[PDB]
Amino acid sequence: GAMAPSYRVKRMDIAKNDEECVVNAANPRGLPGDGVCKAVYKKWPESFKNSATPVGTAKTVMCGTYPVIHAVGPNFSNYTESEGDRELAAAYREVAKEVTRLGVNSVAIPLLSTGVYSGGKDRLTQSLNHLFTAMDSTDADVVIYCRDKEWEKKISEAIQMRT
Ligand SMILES: [Cl-]
Ligand SMILES: [Cl-]
Ligand SMILES: [Cl-]
Repeated sequence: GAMAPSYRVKRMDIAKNDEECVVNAANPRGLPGDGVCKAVYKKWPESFKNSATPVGTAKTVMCGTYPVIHAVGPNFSNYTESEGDRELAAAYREVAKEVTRLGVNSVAIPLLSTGVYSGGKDRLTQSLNHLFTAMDSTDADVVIYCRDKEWEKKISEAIQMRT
């Protein structure tokens, strides 16, 4: 565990993280994909061997000794708000199980279902709150990665709010 488990937010490419493992915002088929998933494919392509896994689940594949946790959030274009919300919560619960099993002291994590899978909605609060529900009982340092300057400010405020 980390000595004083924390949350932090950084605005940069998650492929350049300084943590002990990475969460991929994966597709169910283990394809290179776009956005975070394509950056992850360019950096850790070996981790896409047998990475396909259903919506609402996470599957870890090692690139050398570096763990890539493939977490599949729902595409809100296809799911109802209700079912999508349930699957998005479940994907983060499976990330917390994997982070714990791996015994890492730190993890780099993107906000699942906030990009191409958002069904054109702002899901910062929805996705971040499910991230906190899952990760709060873990003792890894969590570093959230984002690309937008206004999202960085809002994620930083949400972290500081809880103190
Ligand atoms: Cl960058
Ligand atoms: Cl997405
Ligand atoms: Cl972002």
